[PDB]
Amino acid sequence: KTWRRWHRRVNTTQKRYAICSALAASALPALVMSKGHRIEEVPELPLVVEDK
Amino acid sequence: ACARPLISVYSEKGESSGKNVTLPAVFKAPIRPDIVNFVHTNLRKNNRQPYA
Amino acid sequence: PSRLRKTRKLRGHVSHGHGRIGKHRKHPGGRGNAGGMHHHRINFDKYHPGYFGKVGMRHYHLKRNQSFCPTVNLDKLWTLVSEQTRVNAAKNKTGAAPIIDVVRSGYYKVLGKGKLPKQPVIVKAKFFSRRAEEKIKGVGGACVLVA
Amino acid sequence: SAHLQWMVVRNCSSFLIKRNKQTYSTEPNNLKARNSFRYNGLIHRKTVGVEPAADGKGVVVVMKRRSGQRKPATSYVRTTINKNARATLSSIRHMIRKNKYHPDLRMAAIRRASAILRSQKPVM
Amino acid sequence: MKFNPFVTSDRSKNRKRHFNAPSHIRRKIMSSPLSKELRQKYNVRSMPIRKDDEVQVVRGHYKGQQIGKVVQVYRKKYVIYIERVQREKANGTTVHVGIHPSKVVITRLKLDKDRKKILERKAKSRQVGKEKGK
Amino acid sequence: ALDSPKGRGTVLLSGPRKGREVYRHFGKAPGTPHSHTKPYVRSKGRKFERARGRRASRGYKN
Amino acid sequence: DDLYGTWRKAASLKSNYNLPMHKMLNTDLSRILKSPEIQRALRAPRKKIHRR
RNA sequence: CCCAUACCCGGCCGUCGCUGGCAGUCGGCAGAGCGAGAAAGAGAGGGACGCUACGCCGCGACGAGUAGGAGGGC
RNA sequence: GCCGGGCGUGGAAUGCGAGUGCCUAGUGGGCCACUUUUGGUAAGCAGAACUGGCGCUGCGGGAUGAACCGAACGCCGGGU
RNA sequence: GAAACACGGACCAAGGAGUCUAACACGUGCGCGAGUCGGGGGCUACGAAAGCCGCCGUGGCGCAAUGAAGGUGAAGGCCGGCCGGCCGAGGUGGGAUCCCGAGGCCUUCCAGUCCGCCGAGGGCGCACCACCGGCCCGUCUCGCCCGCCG
RNA sequence: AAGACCCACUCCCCGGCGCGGGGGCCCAAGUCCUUCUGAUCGAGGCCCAGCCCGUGGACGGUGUGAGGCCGGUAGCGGCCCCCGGCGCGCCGGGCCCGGGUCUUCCCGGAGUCGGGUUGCUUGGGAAUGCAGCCCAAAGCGGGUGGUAAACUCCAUCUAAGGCUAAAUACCGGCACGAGACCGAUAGUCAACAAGUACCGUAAGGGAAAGUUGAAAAGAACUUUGAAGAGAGAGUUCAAGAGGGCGUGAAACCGUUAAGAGGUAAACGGGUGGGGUCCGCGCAGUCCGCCCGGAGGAUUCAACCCGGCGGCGCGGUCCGGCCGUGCCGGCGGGGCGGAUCCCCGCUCUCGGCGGGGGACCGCCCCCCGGCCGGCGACCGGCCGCCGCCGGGCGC
Repeated sequence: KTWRRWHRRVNTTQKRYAICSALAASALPALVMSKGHRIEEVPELPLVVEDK
Repeated sequence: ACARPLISVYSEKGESSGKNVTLPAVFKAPIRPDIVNFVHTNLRKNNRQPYA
Repeated sequence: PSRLRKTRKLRGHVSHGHGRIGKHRKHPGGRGNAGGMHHHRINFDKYHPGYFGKVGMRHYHLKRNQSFCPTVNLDKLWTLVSEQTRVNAAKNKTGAAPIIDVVRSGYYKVLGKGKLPKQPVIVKAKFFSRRAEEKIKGVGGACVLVA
Repeated sequence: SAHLQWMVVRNCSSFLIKRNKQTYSTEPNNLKARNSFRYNGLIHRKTVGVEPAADGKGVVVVMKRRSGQRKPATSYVRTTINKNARATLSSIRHMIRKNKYHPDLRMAAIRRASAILRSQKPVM
Repeated sequence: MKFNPFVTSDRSKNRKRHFNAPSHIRRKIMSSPLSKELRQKYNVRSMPIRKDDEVQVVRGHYKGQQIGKVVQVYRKKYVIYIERVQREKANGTTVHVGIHPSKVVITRLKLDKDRKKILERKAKSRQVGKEKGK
Repeated sequence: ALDSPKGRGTVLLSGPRKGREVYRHFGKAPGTPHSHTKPYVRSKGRKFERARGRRASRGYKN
Repeated sequence: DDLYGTWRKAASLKSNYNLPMHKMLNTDLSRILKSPEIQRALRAPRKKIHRR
């Protein structure tokens, strides 16, 4: 049927939790390598470039 | 973390600019793969289109 | 997730977890709350006592807004105002009591469940309980009615 | 932290390959290439890697400097050793033992360097 | 990526519109590139192929440096017949092997009043892309 | 663990384990003599299990 | 630092949000176990195998 | 004197139990131990293997099964 | 009924870690035997009591065999 | 009680049967926690997603029960002369853990300290269980008193 | 409503004329070198621009797999038609209109309401609604005020005449887009000459059925036969794709090869024999260290220079940096707070709303001082140590 429960709702604080855990893992080079990203020559992992 | 490091900003041509930014606090939040996974597999159902 | 359900493990077992003697038939006991007085009598009397019968008067056109009266106990009476007021009241030497208007916070009646800290108050409420008044006076406050 | 990052990649890693009832890790600095906490080449502050030289003659020893930990472009120091067999092993033995640099991996590094040197010699 | 919400990207819809296109749309789909010597002469990339146009086959078994004019444009089969591109049948008669226009480079055009006005327009709007961007 | 590895100088406390609302439904079933056990009702009111099993006026009570 | 805030400063761009708290500060249990404070409080490691 | 899947000894598999053991891989900043019947301190004034700890290892006991229940499935 | 104090050779044998709470499927046709036993001329009949079986269970024996006798089962070698 | 003189089945391939929705209960995992929750509504290719909005928490459930209802609505003790001060949130038994320590822990001999360890005994006792008191609402019995705008 | 009295502008609406949406046509860049293939869109390369475009790397076509071959895609891209829009101006028109105070007049919907009764309906319970029949109104009246009735106060509307956009619904229709859907016994009954063939007097019932190949290049010709059918030849990468032709399973059947055969066959356990292939077995292990004799290098240790790294309890080196640490403040600000003069308003003094300002809290910043870290996070010196390179050493 079409009225199967397709969508799900997650607590807003749990959504915000996951984004904090996602960003915080983007600063660990061992976790980004393990994701397969070829980043062995990036100067610094939390890569920041000027607003230009 | 007790002390947060000082991330360096890079110019558009690769070399390190003089400007530095303090590493934001969010990058020290707890890493929760079970939460990131739970939020992902539930929020990813919300873009589904019904079939019957 | 059907891959975790029990039916995935029951593939290959004939009766599918419902036994061979007493087959899984359609409605062996009746549908819904049937037999509440006849063959499910024991269940209804052992787990839902008072289910059958009439008790009390009928109120035809009931409007819940008339009987609306949210209550608050004295234990958390001080949680309605900010902590800055509660500390400036004890720090104050004049003896001026702060005013705690509960109907502004969202309650009507004040019940005297907890113990109060020893410092005067002025509780503005719509109703009071006898113990709630007696405790407020004992601390040194006053009960101010409003409509 | 080391123990924290292990609890994240011990099962979910792109370098992990599990098949034929065996588990392997193909990450760059994992000597013995097994999915383990000791031999993992990304988790720790001090890591030792031994890979064959680019020219095909000799081995490359890769130590992980301790200063820049989140700077991957400068984290690893690579030195090439193209001496005979006995002195090549004697060098990496000193680089690990007399430096107190991850001493639980000296013999594992000597085994790996000995296998790379043995492959590079002319096959008969 | 495409963002126009009214342009489909469905595989089945694009194949249906391709295999059922009317004749005047078949003409457009059966376009061929021009030779390098013609591409900077008219400043035009490609062009729908007419009945009498010199042609080189670039791909397939008949590729080579030979020039041959088209003899017919079999629009129903999405294919063109080039004069010397033929094969021997069993009973000794030859039959024109069909070549797809995309696998064909035009070496000389069949100019006429209607053809020239197309070339200039494809060149006029081409310059707008270089005068608006630069 | 660093300050007190063996737990010396500590007071191990615990929350009220049977404080959950569930334990009011547990025990001897309602409709049993002296079995003050909260029943499962979809709503509380004068006409939700206040009748026959509860009043002496209506049959009996426990 | 304004979308999630530090731990001592709530977020400025969320209504009432602050980073989640850690369940343990020093996650480096390698540096914890071989710390002197613990080693003094340990019995001797019985590591002699007694087969049948 | 003959032999059962019973009993005894041995091998292997699994389960259960010990809520067992192992972070001590403590190395010229070195000293190689906790099998020991007996409440408690080897206390100061160049060197194999290992430890996917959701791992590895050691002892014991045990194993029928329909209806049914649960777990694990590289 | 309350306080306070003093008494431990743990006061028969043998064995064994116990206690406790949730949720809960299937079942609610049974049958057989020793002994006791009711109706019946009797029945491989009908009905009970006690225990053990069969059902849910293979294996050695009774030539054969749901239930008798022995014995209960992971996969094997030796012994008995 | 089936090898049955019980029934279905010649043979092969493909299809073929505990599903979804709602409600409820308990268990479990996660977030927050006397709170919690935007699900409805707004605001800013994938994206019909995601993000945001508390002067969008209306509202739900929870935080208080009891009575048919009018309704009422959750500790006390002492001192001083019904008033004034003080102490002010039960007890008993069993309780994992912690605490104290009578003592007692080797190199040539005693004296001899600090740390660590052990321990008779003695304590504070979590959760929970059993019991005894207490408090709130209904109802009954027995009474004595108080209060004020009518 | 009219009159009187003050007050206030006198400018809108009809009928004609001129000054963004649908359709069409276009717009970037490799068929570049080698090499696979039947065919390349494959593979490799294109340095210093690691080819070229990119606001275009959606998708489809094209002889496998294409950002650059083609159509397209991107663009607040271009051009050309058509439709109404939006005001401006002209003409012919209708167009004299309001507000306030005062006085004097006026004002409402009936076989309807309501009542009885019957039947249906509702959660509506001494009748919520609707309808029939009977009765049948009133005018300080009438209706409602969720328990029948009388009395009495209040409250509340004004029935029995009418119109009215938006938010809302949409398994048909027209036109589009999409999908964690199905993939030819599935998905619509229908991927196809499907509501077709066919069945029934009729109402109605209602199928099965997709795929040669890149391209028909669809097998000329020879030969046997009356012919169907064959044998050659030929086409194609392939006929082991030959017109119901992709792949081509099982049951079943033919044939060839091997084995066997009076308790129907088949089965379990145990061996044996024979086959089938495989081991590429067919003279059987290497790995360290030591000894021996034959050889060969540019060769060891130790020193020298250079670079890099590790560590330092340097007992406490210097300087940065940070603090999910704290204090100090003739500090600076931003907020937060249920902590306490000015302006505005309704009845110069009281009340109200707004704005300060003061205080408290928090955070940020300027400092100063400590505490710690830099092993979730640093530099320079100094020392020790290791490695590498180059010299010597021979």
